[PDB]
Amino acid sequence: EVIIPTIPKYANPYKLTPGVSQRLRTPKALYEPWCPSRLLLKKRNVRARMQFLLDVLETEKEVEFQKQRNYPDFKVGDVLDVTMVAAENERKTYVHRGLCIQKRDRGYGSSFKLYCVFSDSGGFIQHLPLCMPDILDIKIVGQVDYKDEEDLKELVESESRECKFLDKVL
Amino acid sequence: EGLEHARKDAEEKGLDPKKLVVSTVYTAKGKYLRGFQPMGKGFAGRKTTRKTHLRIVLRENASVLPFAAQVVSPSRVGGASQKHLRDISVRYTV
Amino acid sequence: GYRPAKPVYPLPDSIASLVEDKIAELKKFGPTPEPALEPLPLTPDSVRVGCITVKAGMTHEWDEHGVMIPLTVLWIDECQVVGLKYFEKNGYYAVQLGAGCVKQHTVLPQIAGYYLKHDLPIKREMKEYQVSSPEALLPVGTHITAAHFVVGQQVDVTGYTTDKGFQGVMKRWGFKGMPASHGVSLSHRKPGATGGRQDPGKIWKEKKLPGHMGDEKRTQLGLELYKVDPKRNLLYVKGAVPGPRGASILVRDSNRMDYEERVALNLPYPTFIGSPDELPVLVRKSDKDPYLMYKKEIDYFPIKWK
Amino acid sequence: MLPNYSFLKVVDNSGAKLVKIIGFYGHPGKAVGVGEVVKVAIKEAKGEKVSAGEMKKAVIVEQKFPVFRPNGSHFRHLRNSCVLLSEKGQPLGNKVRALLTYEFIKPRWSKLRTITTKKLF
Amino acid sequence: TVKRFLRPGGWNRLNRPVKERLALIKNMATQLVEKERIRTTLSKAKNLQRYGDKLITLGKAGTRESWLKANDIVRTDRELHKLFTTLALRYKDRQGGYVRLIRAGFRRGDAAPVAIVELVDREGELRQARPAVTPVPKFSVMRWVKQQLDPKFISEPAPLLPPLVRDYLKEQN
RNA sequence: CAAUAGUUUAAAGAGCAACGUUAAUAAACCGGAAAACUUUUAACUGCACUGUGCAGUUGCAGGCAAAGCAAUGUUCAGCUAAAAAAA
Ligand SMILES: [K+]
Ligand SMILES: [K+]
Ligand SMILES: [K+]
Ligand SMILES: [Mg+2]
Ligand SMILES: [Mg+2]
Ligand SMILES: [Mg+2]
Ligand SMILES: [Mg+2]
Ligand SMILES: [Mg+2]
Ligand SMILES: [Mg+2]
Repeated sequence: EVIIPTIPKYANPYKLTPGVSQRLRTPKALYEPWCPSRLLLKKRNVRARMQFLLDVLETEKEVEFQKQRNYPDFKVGDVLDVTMVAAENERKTYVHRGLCIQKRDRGYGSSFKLYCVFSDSGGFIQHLPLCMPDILDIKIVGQVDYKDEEDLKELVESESRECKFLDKVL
Repeated sequence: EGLEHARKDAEEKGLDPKKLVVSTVYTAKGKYLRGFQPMGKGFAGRKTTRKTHLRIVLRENASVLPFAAQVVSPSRVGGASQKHLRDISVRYTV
Repeated sequence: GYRPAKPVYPLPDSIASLVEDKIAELKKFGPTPEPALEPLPLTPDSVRVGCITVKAGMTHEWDEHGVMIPLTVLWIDECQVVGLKYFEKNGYYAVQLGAGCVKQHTVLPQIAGYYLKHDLPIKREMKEYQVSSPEALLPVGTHITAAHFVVGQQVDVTGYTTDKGFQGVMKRWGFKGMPASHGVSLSHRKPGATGGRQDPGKIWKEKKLPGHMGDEKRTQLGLELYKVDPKRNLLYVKGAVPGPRGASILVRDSNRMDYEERVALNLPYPTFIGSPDELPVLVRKSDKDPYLMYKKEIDYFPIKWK
Repeated sequence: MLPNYSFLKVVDNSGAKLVKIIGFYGHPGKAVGVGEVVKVAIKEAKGEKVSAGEMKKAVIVEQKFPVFRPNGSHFRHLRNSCVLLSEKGQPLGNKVRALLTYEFIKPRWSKLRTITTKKLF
Repeated sequence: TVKRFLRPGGWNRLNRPVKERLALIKNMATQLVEKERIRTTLSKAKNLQRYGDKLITLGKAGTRESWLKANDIVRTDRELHKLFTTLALRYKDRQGGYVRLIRAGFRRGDAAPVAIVELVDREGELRQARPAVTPVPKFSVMRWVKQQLDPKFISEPAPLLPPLVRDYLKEQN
């Protein structure tokens, strides 16, 4: 006439860290953000756990991307050669050469800007997500010196000595 | 101040302070200090300081309201505070 | 609020006994039904139950065609059936679902009493879904998980929006305002006229004016379910969802879908029976070309040549 | 994103140098971008094919405002330019000094895709 | 806890412009070091508590860079000398929480709330603060957990000169 | 509000915004009163609280760390300190 409820088991015996995906230098967490509130040793706010859940998902996608691609650690002021696929033109491959004028390090949303000048048409700027699958390879080919952001902006407005390659290859 | 003064009056008359109830309270007009303050474009206004009288009457076993307030102790400061002796080793167990 | 209570009178001794006998007879109920969990056929007019979820935030991903897709993440912590309604006692059939978890000493005794009586955890939110027939009722305690949905279907989301505070007409209703120069005097952001003259002589109800903005119930229809993660009770939905982080969101099969579409999806009915732990992560497949306009003329072009 | 009554530079060899937008076609909204056809008035021309004061049709080829692609990227130019067109839909010149973008891969712009010097695709 | 605002740094505005705001907070921070106990309004006390904690952190650093930052905050040479010498050694093992705040009701004239701000380890302290390093029972779950997660847990105060420095000096001499 | 553009130096992967993103062409959508039903010893402040509390005592947007900086880790601060002995 007595019904005993079921007690859940522990996943990792005598291990105090669940082993969630995090960056190498970050101290390890002690819980899984997707665990139900009822089964937690510490009852932390749902709102704070949801922020941590998104961070875990972002790191999982970044790990998969790094296994697929290996790009160099370029900086602002370097000349780059970028291989891209044009989905509009039946997914054809082209190689672009230009100067890197802005770089944002924001995890999976990282991006950079490429600048180039043509013989007659003038300047041309592109904004490229770094983790976009359309990009196939990136290489460093040179460097252009500048003093500060103001000097770099003046160079961009006054198109000059940025005509590395006149046209796109392939 | 009025409440304390009235209770002292009741004790002199031989009433029990533990059964006193505030049965009547009202105000009365005093003598006013008149004044004037200038305004724009040559107009003028009033500047009055008011005064009032206060009367309190305390009676025994009069009809009273049931309101009662909860009381708590203030912050413990000094040798009477022992929050530093808490043992925090228990919260690491299941 | 409510109106003042109406007066009551004792019944005459020649009628009191009769009234009590009849009232008691009407208030006598039979045994509670015992639902059974078993797959059922889907009919042209048959509605399923929804679920209660928590909004987590937004992210993005690239699909098989290389297109960037904005996503909103919804988490299902614990959703269970906590009560039933049936015709004999209430006049209609419905299923009550609860979600969340709270501590006993943080809620009123009235709320905690219902859950303790049936050996269920005290849940933070409760919502009712109406069913079509008694056979659609689910046994109390059944779990509603992420497996309840089929990847690639359309869903509806409801919730309370973000609070904005006291806002003016320009931000609240999009009024144009008045010029910044040319003699304007202290009326740059004001609503202007609010009526006429002696006729009609009043201001109409629901005339748009300043006030509080941002905490109201809204529903978005026809969102696409992109990815499903049954093991971790996660749903990825394309588009925007009302409310800030942590808001409670109700998810339902969209009413924009026809019966044929529901048959093709083969939606679980009354719900998924099994263990969702041993299920993989699935992503919907779109048999469409987002770059077709570059090979064929399908775009909008108003000019006809010659 | 060019509002009405904007000035454009001509990048063809028909003789026109400066034009002003004076109308739109269809329902494009409050602004127009690359790939749309507008009605323009010639303000400065040095040639016999066209003269100042005439009204012609033109197509937007370059703009300074971001142009977004489905993959999340975008690009920008440093000028706003156009190419004059005839009533039959053909260019009034035979040489275009501009960088052609993906908008003109469509079948209806075959003639432009032939006379243009540099192409991004 | 101290509320966080939307301005740069999340500080209070103290009903002042930024220039006057920084001049006021620097002066009060100097007086807190000199006297170790001050009574003021609630808003100035909340801002001073968070600012005071970050000033002690600079003193504990004991570096040329840290001293330069502090030299622009403290107004008196005597107060700056005390910060790096006396207070630096006092809070070697305490990890944060060097200042406490206790509310003390309302004033008389304008009925503004008030509070008392004080340092948390000294003679004359309002209360007795918990030890900087928490002792760990020898047969507790807490001891086992710390071993598995942080093998470098500190259980007792450490000497001014660690054994490695002492050994080096002995070998040298 | 993931990304893109603008905006704040006690700064920033903050917040708010559109020039940005998603959805709608319906017996759909939204508001207040209320029958009935259910629960209760018939309920009733508060986290600096003139943003939000979907946070009430291993609770927390404070402090502190090698950390993505309203997240992870944490021995300190404040509100609110705990235990029969033995078998
Ligand atoms: K009306
Ligand atoms: K959303
Ligand atoms: K600091
Ligand atoms: Mg005068
Ligand atoms: Mg205006
Ligand atoms: Mg005037
Ligand atoms: Mg004005
Ligand atoms: Mg926001
Ligand atoms: Mg902090």
